[PDB]
Amino acid sequence: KRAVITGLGIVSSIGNNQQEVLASLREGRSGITFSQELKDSGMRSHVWGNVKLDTTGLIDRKVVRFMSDASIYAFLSMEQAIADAGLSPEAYQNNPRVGLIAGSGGGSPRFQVFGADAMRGPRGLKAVGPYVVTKAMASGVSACLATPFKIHGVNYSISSACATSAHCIGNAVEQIQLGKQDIVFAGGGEELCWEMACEFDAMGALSTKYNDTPEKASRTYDAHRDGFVIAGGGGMVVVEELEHALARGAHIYAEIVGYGATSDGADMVAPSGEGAVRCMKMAMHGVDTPIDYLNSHGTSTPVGDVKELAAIREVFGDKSPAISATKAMTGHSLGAAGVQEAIYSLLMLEHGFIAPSINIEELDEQAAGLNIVTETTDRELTTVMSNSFGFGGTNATLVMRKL
Amino acid sequence: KRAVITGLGIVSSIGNNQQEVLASLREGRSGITFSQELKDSGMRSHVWGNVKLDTTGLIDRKVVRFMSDASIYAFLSMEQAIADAGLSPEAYQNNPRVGLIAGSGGGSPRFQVFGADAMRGPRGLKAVGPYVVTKAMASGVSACLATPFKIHGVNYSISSACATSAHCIGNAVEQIQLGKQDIVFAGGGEELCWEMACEFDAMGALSTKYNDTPEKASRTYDAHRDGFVIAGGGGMVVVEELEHALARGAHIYAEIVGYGATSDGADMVAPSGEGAVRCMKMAMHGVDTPIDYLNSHGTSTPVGDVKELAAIREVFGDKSPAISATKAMTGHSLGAAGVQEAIYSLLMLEHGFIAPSINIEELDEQAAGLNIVTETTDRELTTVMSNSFGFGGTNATLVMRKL
Repeated sequence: KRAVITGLGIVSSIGNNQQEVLASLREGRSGITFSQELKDSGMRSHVWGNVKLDTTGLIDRKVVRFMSDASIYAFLSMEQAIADAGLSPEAYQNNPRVGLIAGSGGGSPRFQVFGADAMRGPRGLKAVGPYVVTKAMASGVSACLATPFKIHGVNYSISSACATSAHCIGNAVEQIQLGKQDIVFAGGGEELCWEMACEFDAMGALSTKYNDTPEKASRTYDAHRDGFVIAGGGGMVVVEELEHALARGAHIYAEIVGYGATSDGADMVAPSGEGAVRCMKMAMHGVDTPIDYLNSHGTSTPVGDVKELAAIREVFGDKSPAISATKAMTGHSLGAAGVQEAIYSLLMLEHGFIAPSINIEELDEQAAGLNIVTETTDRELTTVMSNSFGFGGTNATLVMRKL
Repeated sequence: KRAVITGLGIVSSIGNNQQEVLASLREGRSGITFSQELKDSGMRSHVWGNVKLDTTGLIDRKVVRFMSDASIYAFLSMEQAIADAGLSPEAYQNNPRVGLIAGSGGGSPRFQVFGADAMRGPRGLKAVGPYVVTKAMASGVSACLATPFKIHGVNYSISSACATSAHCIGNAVEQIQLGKQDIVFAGGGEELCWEMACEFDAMGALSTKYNDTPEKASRTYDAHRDGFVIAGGGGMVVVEELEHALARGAHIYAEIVGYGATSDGADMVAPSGEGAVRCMKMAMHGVDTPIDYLNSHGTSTPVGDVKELAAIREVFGDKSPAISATKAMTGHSLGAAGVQEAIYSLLMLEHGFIAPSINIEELDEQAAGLNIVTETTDRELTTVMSNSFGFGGTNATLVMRKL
C-alpha cells in the first residue's frame, strides 16, 4: 500500500549521475549551451539543454541497435537506479512482481524522419533498415528497457507531454497500492533534435532573444522571459513497496505520500489555473505535514509561469512554500522533466538544501507573494512537492516525504 | 470497485460504427484493400486496412486543427461512445470524476515527417505552422480529446505497440477500482500512412505475397501467412463504476472481470510463450466462469501466431475456448487494435455469435487440437477474453463477462 523511492538514476544537462547533479544544483549551474544544429535548422532558438556525454559504446551493441536517444538516456538512468537501489540481478530480473513504466513526450521524431527520408531515396527499404519501429514508436523507452533488463511485470509507457514521467511515477505508485507489484522502475527519456525542437519553435514556445548568452535564456519568473529552452536526457527512480524495501535493507529517499493527476479540459497548449489547483490539492489529500519546498513546473514562458503561481496562491493562500524553478538551470526536457525534477526534489530532501531559482533579474510583478528562493539555502526539509503541467491540459504533481 | 462497459464507439476498416462492424463480423467481411499510396511509396506490401470514411467536416475547425488522423479517429469514436452510453455534457464535462486514457502506437509519423520536410523548405518555421506538436506528440490522442470534451479527471495516453489501447482500458479499470474515477473513456487511435508502414515493411513484418488479392493477405493460422496487414482507425469504450452505471439506468454490455499486464523481458519484436501465459492467467484469476470465446492477438505472422496457440494450450489445455482472429478480416490497427478488438468481443457477447477466423485455406500444424472457429456460429456467450501482445514484449489481456 505504501510507496517509497529506494533508488535513482539520471542523465541530464546539469549532470551524468546524482553526484554531479547535486553539485550542480547547489551551485546554480546552467546546463544550457548554444546550438549550431538548431541554428543550422532555421530555428530562431539556438539554445540547448544538452546531455554532455558521448553515449557511443556505453550500451551493448546488440541492445542499442533498437534504441533512439530517449531510450539510451533512460537505459543509462536505469542502470544507475538499479545500482543505487542495491538491486542484484536475481532480485529484479524474471520477477513477475517487478515492472517498468517509462515513456517520452515525443518518441523519436529523428528516426521517424530518418525512415521517411530513407524510403524516398535511391535505396528505398534497404536504406530504412529493421530498427526504426522500436526507435520511433511511442512506446520505445519502455520496450527498449524491459527486454534487456529482463522485466516480467508491467511494461508500457505513458505520455503526457511535460508531465509524462511524472504520470509514469504516479502510475508506478498505484501498482504498489493495488498490490500488483513490489518494484516498479518509473521515469522516461527524451531526445534532443532540431526535428522535434523546430515544432516548438514553430508555435513560438522556445526562447529566441538570448542566443548570445545561452545560460540566461531560461529565466523562470523573470519579467523578460520569452519561452522555454528545450532539452533532452533521461531519469529513472525505483518505486518500491515499503515493507519489501525495509525487508531487504534498502535505503529510502522518501515515500510518495501524494499523487495528483487532473485535466484542464479547457485550452490546448495554454494552462488554466483551475486544474493545477485541483492537481496540487489532490496530491495534498491525506498529507498533514507542511510543504517545505515546491519544485515548480515553471518553464519560463510568459503565460505559464504566472498561471502556476496563481494556482499555488489558491492551494496555499498564506502558507506558501519555498519555491524554485530548476528549469532556469536545466531547461525543459519534456518527457524526462517529470522524473528528473522529482530526482532534484529528492536530492534537496536528502541533502537538506533548496536549489536556487536563477536568472531572475526582475521578479515578475504577479509574483509579489514571494518565497521563490533565488539563492541556494541550507534547510532541513521534510515534505516536498513537484509540479508537472503539460500541453493538452494534463497535470500531475507528486508529494514526497522523508521517513 | 467494480468496472463495466456502458458504451462503445468505433471507426474501423470493417465499419464506421458498431452496427456496421456487427454486420462485417457476422458476414466475415474483409476490410483490406489495395493501396496506391503504399505501392507508390516503394513498399513491397501494398495492402491496407483502411477506414472507408470522409471525415472532412465531421469535427469543428477549431478542434480538428490540432489533430492528426489517430486523434480524428479516436474523437469520432468517443462521440459515438458518448451517445451510445446515454451521457450528455452536464454529466461528463467539467467533472473531476470523469477521465480519459487513450493513446496510439506510433503517434503521427506523417506530421513529424511533415514538420521536418516543411522546416527544410524555404519558408521554414512559417511552413511548419503551430499545430505540429499536438499532432505529432505521443500524447496526441489524449490531449486532443480531453480539451474538446472538457475532461477534468485523468488525462494521458499509454503506448505499448500492439497492446496500447488494451493497456489503456485496463488502466481505466484500475482508476475505478482505486475509487479515483466514476467514468473513464478508454481506447486509442492510429493513422494509416506509408511514413509509418514502411518502417514495418523494412523489418519484414507486413504481408507482401498477396497484393493481387488484398482480402486474402491477412490469414491468421493459415500455413501460408506471411506477415500482418497494417491498418488504421479508432476505438473507445466507456469504463464505468458499476453502482454509478446502475444508478443512472445505464446499459451494461459487460463487466471487465479480468485484466492481465505482463512483460516478456526476453526478445525484441519476437514473442515468448511464457509472458503471454502469465498474462492470460493473471486475467482469469478470480473468474469462476469458463472462457467461452477467445479473440486472439493473431496478427498473421509465422512465428507470432503459433506461439500464442502454444501459450493458450498451456493456459487451458483440455479446456480450450473457441478461438478466432478477427485480424484476418480487419488487419492490424496497432494502437487501435486493443480497444477495437475488445469492441468486437463485446459485440459477439452482446449478440451471441462467434465471428469467423477467415482465410485459413490450410490450417497450420501447430493449431492442432483447438477450436478455431472459421464459420460464423451463433452461441450464447457469457465470458470472453481478448489478447494483445505487442512489440517490446508487452502483453495485455482482458476478460469481459455478462452481469
